[PDB]
Amino acid sequence: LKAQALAIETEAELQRVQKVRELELVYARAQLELEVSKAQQLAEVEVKK
Amino acid sequence: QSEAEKARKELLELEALSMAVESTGTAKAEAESRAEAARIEGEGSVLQAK
Repeated sequence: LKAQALAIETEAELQRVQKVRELELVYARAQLELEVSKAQQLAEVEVKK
Repeated sequence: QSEAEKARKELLELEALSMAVESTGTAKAEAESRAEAARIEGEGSVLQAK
């Protein structure tokens, strides 16, 4: 019976952690895109100066 | 005293049987009550988990 209750709570926890880490990955990718845009535009205006 | 010991042997056999019955009944009753409480708690824990 302890095995069955562990199976239920494990399945719920793993679905939660999967959804959380998926959206965290998407938002970290968007932060990466904004960061590299910042770096290349400041580098370009430095080179032109 | 020899005749008294001849009958006292059978008295001690019957007392051995009675002590066996009493001891195994007490232990069986307590253990089965604990197992029943544990089974109800386990099924309740399954439902709580869901």
